[PDB]
Amino acid sequence: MFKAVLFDLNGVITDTAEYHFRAWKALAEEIGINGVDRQFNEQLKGVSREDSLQKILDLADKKVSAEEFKELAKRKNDNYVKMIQDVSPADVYPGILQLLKDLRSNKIKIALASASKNGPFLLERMNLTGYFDAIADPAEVAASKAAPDIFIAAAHAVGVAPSESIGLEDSQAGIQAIKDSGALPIGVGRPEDLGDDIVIVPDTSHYTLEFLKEVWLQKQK
Amino acid sequence: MFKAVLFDLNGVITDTAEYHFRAWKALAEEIGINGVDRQFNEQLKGVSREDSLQKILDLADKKVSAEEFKELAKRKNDNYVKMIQDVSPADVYPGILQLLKDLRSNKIKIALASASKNGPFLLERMNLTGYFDAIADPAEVAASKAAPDIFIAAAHAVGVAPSESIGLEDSQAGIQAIKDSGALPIGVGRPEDLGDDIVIVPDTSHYTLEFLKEVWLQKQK
Ligand SMILES: O=P(O)(O)OC[C@H]1O[C@@H](OP(=O)(O)O)[C@H](O)[C@@H](O)[C@@H]1O
Ligand SMILES: O=P(O)(O)OC[C@H]1O[C@@H](OP(=O)(O)O)[C@H](O)[C@@H](O)[C@@H]1O
Ligand SMILES: [Mg+2]
Ligand SMILES: [Mg+2]
Ligand SMILES: [Mg+2]
Ligand SMILES: [Mg+2]
Ligand SMILES: [Mg+2]
Ligand SMILES: [Mg+2]
Ligand code: NA
Repeated sequence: MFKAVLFDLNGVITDTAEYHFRAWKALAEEIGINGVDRQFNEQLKGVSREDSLQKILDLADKKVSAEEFKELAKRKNDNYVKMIQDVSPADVYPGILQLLKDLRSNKIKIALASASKNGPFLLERMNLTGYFDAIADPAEVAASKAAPDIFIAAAHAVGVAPSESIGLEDSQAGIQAIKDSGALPIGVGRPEDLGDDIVIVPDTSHYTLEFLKEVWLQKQK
Repeated sequence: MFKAVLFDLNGVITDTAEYHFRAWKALAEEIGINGVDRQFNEQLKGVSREDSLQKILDLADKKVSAEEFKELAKRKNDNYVKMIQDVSPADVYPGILQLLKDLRSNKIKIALASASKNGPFLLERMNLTGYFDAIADPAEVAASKAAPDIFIAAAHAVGVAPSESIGLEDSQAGIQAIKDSGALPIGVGRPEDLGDDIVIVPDTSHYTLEFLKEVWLQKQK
């Protein structure tokens, strides 16, 4: 059986996309960039902080010094962190708490494989820390948006190979990253967005242990 | 007693999966899409031609016009049709010819409920057409994945309700389709693929009239 589930954070466990967006938008407007709208923001979902800033600078044909780049990312992060102070257990997505309980009861490892360096604080705000066996640290691994390294690290952090794991993602690039890791992806979202080459569910209420096991068994030949 | 048996084609009466696979892989290579391997191909079984092409495009997040999509499906089908020109009566799966004889002699209706538009040609190549009371036409009803409509149409084409029928399938989604139609499914293959809540035989040599009768009786209580 799969020995671990590797969880995305934003779009799976909860979603703080609106606050990421608002913080990026506010930063962009401050530095004279006006194109950071919700459509553009779709290109930032799932993407590292630094690659997100780079996409925003690129949009505006803007270039800044290394020092200024760090300052800008920090400014956005400080605003984001202010905005997520009131995240609570009520923000856990539908079905997720029960899934975590069931995985734990079945001694299946639970690892966070989020791009977000704010993951630990968010899990604490949601009272989920006790379920997580490990959190892969995005500062420690390759962080391009389709890079498999965060998923590989999450599996390894709980003593298992990606080949022995399921990964849950909302991002197209994250699904590709899971494939490249060797883990089995199960996406959450619409076919129009994620495609049909992997198993997807419409929303997290469909992520049950029974469903994960059914998919796993079918996919292991 | 049941009044009809609704037969899948590929994986039940014969299997042309290898030729479907080779034709899709050739098409994918022409358009520069990687990932159409034998493992991926498992998810194309019981899927319509168009839904199969969509999955392949989705491997690469490729988008095409409606005309381009039609052209690609046509090119794959042309290649597939060439590759099945040598199908013969020796390709009929084990036990199937005797089952057809026994059903006919017991005045049980026989209908094809395949997703494949190439079904009639294949039955002719195998010298089986005369055993079939009807062929449900997957160009005229929904027939991909878990669509019950192809099974409903097959039953109706021989004057019976699905509730009066057994359906035979090798695909998990096709088993679901049979269940949703109201017919009694009997799968062939792995429980790991098809489920633990229907009768499954390991291979088609187990599909005998006596066995179908025993299952029908057992499932009526
Ligand atoms: O390090 P941080 O600035 O907190 O977040 C990094 C990224 O985390 C991602 O989380 P996920 O991969 O969806 O869980 C978000 O989707 C993305 O919008 C964000 O830029
Ligand atoms: O219309 P065509 O391109 O000839 O075939 C459509 C589909 O027929 C299905 O037949 P079945 O449902 O297993 O008998 C095959 O399993 C599937 O792989 C194929 O794509
Ligand atoms: Mg996400
Ligand atoms: Mg992610
Ligand atoms: Mg609140
Ligand atoms: Mg089949
Ligand atoms: Mg079928
Ligand atoms: Mg031959
Ligand atoms: Na923990």
